[PDB]
Amino acid sequence: MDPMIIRGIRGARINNEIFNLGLKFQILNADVVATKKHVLHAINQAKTKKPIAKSFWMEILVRASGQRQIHEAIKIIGAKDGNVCLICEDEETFRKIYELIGGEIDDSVLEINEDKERLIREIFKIRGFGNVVERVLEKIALIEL
RNA sequence: GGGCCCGUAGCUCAGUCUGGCAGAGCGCCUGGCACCAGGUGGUCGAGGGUUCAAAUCCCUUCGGGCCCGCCA
Repeated sequence: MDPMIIRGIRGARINNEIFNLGLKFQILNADVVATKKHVLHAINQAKTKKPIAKSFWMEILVRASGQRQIHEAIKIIGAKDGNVCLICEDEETFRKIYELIGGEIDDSVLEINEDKERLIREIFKIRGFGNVVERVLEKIALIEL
């Protein structure tokens, strides 16, 4: 319907309130997202693949974690008081939550550096050589296995 | 993370509950006139345990498939 809007924001203090407002959005840990392609592929899996979660936006989070467990996904790639990736379909929705966490918007916060690569490879159990994001998508694609 | 089913002849699978000679159909070989008769079939996924006796029960494990919970 609406085009997905994805923008990372640097230095955000997360308030658990935002999850009790019934707003169509998803917020991730920017420091563990391979790139904008990571989130896009997760949304693709959420849109198409067989549901694991009772919500589409929750389905994004679990697909981003590369595994079925819902609570593990919240820990693996859930937003943690800092660099985050806000995901919306309504501009007003994005504006609302940003007012509740703050932080200068910086899409580079979703770009990957060597320290982020070590973190992602350790987190996503990426044991081996090969382009990090390529095998991040590969791990997400086979959640249905 | 939790729960369930399959694995047995070359193939499809019964048999497992309730331990008691390893079975059917299918094909395969032979002979006879597609059909008839004779013949042919086993690392029971693996290991270990229990037992006089295990495909069968217990533990463990490999391979294939299915379901579920977690919903900041």
